[PDB]
Amino acid sequence: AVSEWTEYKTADGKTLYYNNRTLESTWEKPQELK
Repeated sequence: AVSEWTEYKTADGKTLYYNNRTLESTWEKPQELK
């Protein structure tokens, strides 16, 4: 969806936003992606 974070979701319970910022993986939803 967004160019920054990789939207990485599975019904297995995976909420991952991997982005090359620092390689900052946001498992808490950032304000930069809904």
